Amino acid sequence: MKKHGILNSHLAKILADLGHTDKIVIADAGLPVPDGVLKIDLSLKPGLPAFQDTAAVLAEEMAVEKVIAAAEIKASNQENAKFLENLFSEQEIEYLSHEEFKLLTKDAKAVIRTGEFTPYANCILQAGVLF
Amino acid sequence: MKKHGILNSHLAKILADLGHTDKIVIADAGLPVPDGVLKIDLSLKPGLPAFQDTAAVLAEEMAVEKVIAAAEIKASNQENAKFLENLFSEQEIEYLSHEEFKLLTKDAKAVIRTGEFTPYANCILQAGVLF
Amino acid sequence: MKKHGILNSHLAKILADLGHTDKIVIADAGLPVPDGVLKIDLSLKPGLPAFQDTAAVLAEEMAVEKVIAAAEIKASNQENAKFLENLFSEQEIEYLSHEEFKLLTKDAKAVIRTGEFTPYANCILQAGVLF
Amino acid sequence: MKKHGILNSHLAKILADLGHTDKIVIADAGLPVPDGVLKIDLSLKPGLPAFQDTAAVLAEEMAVEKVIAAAEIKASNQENAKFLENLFSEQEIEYLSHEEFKLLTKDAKAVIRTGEFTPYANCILQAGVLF
Amino acid sequence: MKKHGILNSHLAKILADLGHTDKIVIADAGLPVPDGVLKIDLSLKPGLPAFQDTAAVLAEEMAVEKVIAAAEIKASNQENAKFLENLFSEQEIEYLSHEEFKLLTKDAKAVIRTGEFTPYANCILQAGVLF
Amino acid sequence: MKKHGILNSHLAKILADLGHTDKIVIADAGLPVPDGVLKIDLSLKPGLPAFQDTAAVLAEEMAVEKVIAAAEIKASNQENAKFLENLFSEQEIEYLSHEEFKLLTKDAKAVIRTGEFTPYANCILQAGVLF
Amino acid sequence: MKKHGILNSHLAKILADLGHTDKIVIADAGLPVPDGVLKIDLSLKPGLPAFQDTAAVLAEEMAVEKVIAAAEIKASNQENAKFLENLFSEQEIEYLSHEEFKLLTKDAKAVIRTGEFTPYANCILQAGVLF
Amino acid sequence: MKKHGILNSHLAKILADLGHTDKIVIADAGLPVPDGVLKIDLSLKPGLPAFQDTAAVLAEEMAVEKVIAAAEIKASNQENAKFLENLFSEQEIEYLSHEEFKLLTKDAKAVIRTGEFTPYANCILQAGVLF
Amino acid sequence: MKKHGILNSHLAKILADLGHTDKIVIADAGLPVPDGVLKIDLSLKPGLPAFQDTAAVLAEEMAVEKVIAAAEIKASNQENAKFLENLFSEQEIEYLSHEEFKLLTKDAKAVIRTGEFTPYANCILQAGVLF
Amino acid sequence: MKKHGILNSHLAKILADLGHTDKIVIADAGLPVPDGVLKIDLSLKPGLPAFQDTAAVLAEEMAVEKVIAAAEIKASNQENAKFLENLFSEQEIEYLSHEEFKLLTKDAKAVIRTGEFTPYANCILQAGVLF
Ligand SMILES: [Cl-]
Ligand SMILES: [Cl-]
Ligand SMILES: [Cl-]
Ligand SMILES: [Cl-]
Repeated sequence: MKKHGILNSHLAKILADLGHTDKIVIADAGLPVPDGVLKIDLSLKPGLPAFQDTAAVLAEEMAVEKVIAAAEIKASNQENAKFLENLFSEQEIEYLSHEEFKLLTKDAKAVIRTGEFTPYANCILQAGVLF
Repeated sequence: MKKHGILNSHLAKILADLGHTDKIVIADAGLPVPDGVLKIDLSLKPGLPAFQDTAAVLAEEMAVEKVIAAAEIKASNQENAKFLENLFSEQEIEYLSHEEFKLLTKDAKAVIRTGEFTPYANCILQAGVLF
Repeated sequence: MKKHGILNSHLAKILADLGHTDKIVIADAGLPVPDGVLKIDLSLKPGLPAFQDTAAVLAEEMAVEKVIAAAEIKASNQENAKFLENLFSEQEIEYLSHEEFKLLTKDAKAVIRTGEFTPYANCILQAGVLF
Repeated sequence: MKKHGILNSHLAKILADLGHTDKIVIADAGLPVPDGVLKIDLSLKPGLPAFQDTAAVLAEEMAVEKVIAAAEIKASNQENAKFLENLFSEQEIEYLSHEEFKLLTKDAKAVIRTGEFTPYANCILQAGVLF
Repeated sequence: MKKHGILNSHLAKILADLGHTDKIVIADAGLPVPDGVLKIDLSLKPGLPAFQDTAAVLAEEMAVEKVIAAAEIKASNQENAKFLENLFSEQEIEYLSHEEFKLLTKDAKAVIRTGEFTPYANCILQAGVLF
Repeated sequence: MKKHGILNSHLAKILADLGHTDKIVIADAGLPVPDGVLKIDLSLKPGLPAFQDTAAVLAEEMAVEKVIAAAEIKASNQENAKFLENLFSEQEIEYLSHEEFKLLTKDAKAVIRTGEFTPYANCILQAGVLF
Repeated sequence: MKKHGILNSHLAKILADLGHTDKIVIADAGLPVPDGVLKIDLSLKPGLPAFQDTAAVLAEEMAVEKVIAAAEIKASNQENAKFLENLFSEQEIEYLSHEEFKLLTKDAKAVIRTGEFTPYANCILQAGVLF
Repeated sequence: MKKHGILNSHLAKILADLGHTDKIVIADAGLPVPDGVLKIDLSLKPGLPAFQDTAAVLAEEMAVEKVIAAAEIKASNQENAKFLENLFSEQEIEYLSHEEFKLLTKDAKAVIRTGEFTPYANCILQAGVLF
Repeated sequence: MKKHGILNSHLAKILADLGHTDKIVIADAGLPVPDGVLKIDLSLKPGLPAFQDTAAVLAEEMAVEKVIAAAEIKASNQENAKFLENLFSEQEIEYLSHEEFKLLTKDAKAVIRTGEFTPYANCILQAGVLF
Repeated sequence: MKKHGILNSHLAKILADLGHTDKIVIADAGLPVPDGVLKIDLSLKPGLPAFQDTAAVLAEEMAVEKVIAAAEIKASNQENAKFLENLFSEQEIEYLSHEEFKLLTKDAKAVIRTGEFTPYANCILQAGVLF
């Protein structure tokens, strides 16, 4: 077995190929995945795994220089909106309209689907660099 | 979005094709997956999702007529061994040596990998029939 | 076997992947399917299965937030046109010219071909969200 | 559109390649499909389309020289057994144990899944010759 | 064997998927086939099978609502030009410059190559509807 | 255009790869094609093209050192049987039971389906060498 | 073995599909092959086989109506330039800048790499018709 | 970028999938790789990278429970043979004839080719388990 | 074994297809690889193999006519910038903004990932000609 | 361009993967190529390129530890049999019946087809080691 790094085989493969500025998506259960974009579905049942738990894990295993989210998350979902803000306190957090956000997901390397059943609980983690 | 059934897209696809007697595997994080057998990895981190939580979900979404496990689970892991026994109280529960168990996984339609970090926490759910 | 959800394996796989706003088509025996769009043909013989029957099943298995049809259905196929309005009484129903409808079918995740042998018996079901 | 022949596009393609002795299967909603065998699922909901209805269409579009079924069809399905005897009057009708039957489906060009929710409602059509 | 419809397996599969307005091409031994368009070559030797014979069989197995040919066919190959006009008496027969005709063949679902060795003996058959 | 050799593009590709002792099959409209063997269908309609005509073309474009056919042809299809003897009068002609013949078609590089509608009108051409 | 036509199997396949106006490329050991264009490398060692020898074979096995080359060849490779004029004395010979020539190779069905080691020893053969 | 784990993307993907008892190979510049076994070549030039260096990295990133090598390493490559015994002091080390070793490499998930230019510098690392 | 040329099997294959002007990339451990561009990752651990070492090998096995790098390499990597100037004395060395540079890598035949953990340590080698 | 090694791109890729004991074949225009074995056809026309010339280039670019040929080559083609013996003076030259030789070609990594038109001018070159 692999000694270090993220436990998920599909996810490790994705992180393995990450280059500076590449993007991945952590999505709630309703986010549509653009055609051509790999979908790694971790959902077990409504609410599991949670948007937060998943974001925490990716944050611990990926060097993130920027986080992007839909402004709508601030309106209907303040919980996750503040979680994301605190988790990535030092990174760059930008809000776009959900529409623009979805457009940007076309460039993602993969969309990680969680069981999160709350509005606009989605974000784009943009890869930083180790040197 | 799909109104009913299991929440996981990969899993729904697998269940969708299940015929009477087809088999699927729910595995701990260390079970080797035979070549050719689809691997759907739900692991988030050590212990998550748990062997039990996953088995409960599959039991609620799949008609199971038989469960197979490695006898070794009774020795080092009584917790999950009793969970499986209670969960599938009415189904047929057979124990094989872990070796024989792994041989049988060659015929599985897929191996669902969980984050379970406990010995021999693996089982084969054999599809029943609705009529 | 799969306990809940739509019975058709091909269809279940399609619903499994539906994200908010994704679209699928239910078509009559003569609708052309754009290149690259998955075609799942349910037809048994002329008239079977019927547009109506298929539309009913999909409505029970998918959360539809909007329905789209060719305006030519109202004039050339009153029976099926009113059926739609009735079945999707709560959903937003939009009519486009048949030509524009077909253009839109290029974005569909799949086209479900029925045995319907009546003019313009086609519709696009746009996925809603469970939360 | 295609003028003559079976209406289903997937089935049409299967019949097109049939040579003397090639076999197809018509199955109830629970028959397991062997790996590598194309599955054309016509099912719409439990019971539809029916084993009998589907079997009739295929008899009308395919030159059958022999029909094979599981003996268990007589004990667990007396009706469907008579139907076959009647439908394929001039054809040889062989019965095997369900197990032998399933082993035989491995050679089939495809398995047509019906919505039949009746025990052992399966059969193999063995193509004859037109000259 | 297949009881009804066109005898050629490759052609059968093509006709089977035809939706209203889809197009196929019947070509002479010299027509270039656009990249990506399935080529079904029926030629045996110079002149066989003939453009006319092939065109007759397709007329008998496919519902044609429109026929397209290059105007140059009226200049050098009046025989085949007259044949085509009489074969599709009721249908719409449109002539385009050979150059424009070739551009249109890019939308075709397939190009059937015959053994015809006479100038511009090519045509596009656009599919109609059975209802 | 290609100046020399067989006209059929599909057939030219098959001959081009022919090595000493590679086998090819010319079949009637009913011979089953073993799985994995390329099927090049030249059939236009019942009887066209004819086994004889197809055989003549191949004989003139392929160096044949041996021909194999089913014994059943001598009595059930005396015409095409005489033909074979005459056409390949200088080659070694071997007859096997139709069953053995079919098993032997497993090793064929391709099966060329003709429109021939007479029983046992099949044969195998075994490639020779030009030096 | 194949009795007639070009000896190279890879080349025979390319010619077999040639339609009126399809293009082919004979290149020296340095010409870049555009992505997506099939590369058939005949090179054995520097200078072998020669552009001239390769051109002669293709000219005798392919009906050519036009030849295109880079103007740079007339001055940087007078020998092979004269050759071309002589070999294709009856065909239309057009010269383009080497850059335009390369852009034009994007549409080629294949690039045949020779061992030629002299600058601008490349050309495009445009297929003609046998009728 | 990926924060933890092995730096090589190809290797990380391989470790990602390791299940208890799965095997991978570290090979010298001359070991033959069985068909079907993924080859990840790290070689830069003769000697680089070295067997030892690669073995060290893999040992730090993979949980090895057993190591396998050719007995010919002891006699023909003392330096690398003792290196192994030292690095994997706690693991079970088994030696087989080189021929038997190679046979075993057929079961490997991949062969990591190094630039090692010394005799029999090859080994199989069998994955252990983290629990 | 291969007698001459670069030792890496993956690189050898890339160099083999190089035509005049084709480009390859040598990248540090953080350069993102565009979709569709083959990635040959040689990295072993941070720093190994080095950008310079890798660049030297490629210069010894590939005829480079031009080298392209990001201007940012001079400010964030004064050493590696001199190395390139020295190594490719007779070659044109063009500098672009890192952004333009990345856009250029989209046309590369492949990206060779080194273990270089130094800012902007990337370059594009543009193949020259041997005649 | 590639600076060193064999000129042929297809051949380069093959040599690049050669591991000790791997085998490739150099064949005359008549040797059949076993199914699944990559065929690299270098033939231009009868006799070119010659078996000898091709064999010389491969001897110069590949480390051969053994040569295999059919004994029939000594009977009909002594010229090429002597050439082979002198070319590989030091190496082991084993003769097998042509039939056995052909069986061995199934293990080959590739078959290089030359234009040689003389009997049994084929051989297997088994790879050696550079250390
Ligand atoms: Cl479902
Ligand atoms: Cl049909
Ligand atoms: Cl990792
Ligand atoms: Cl090389």
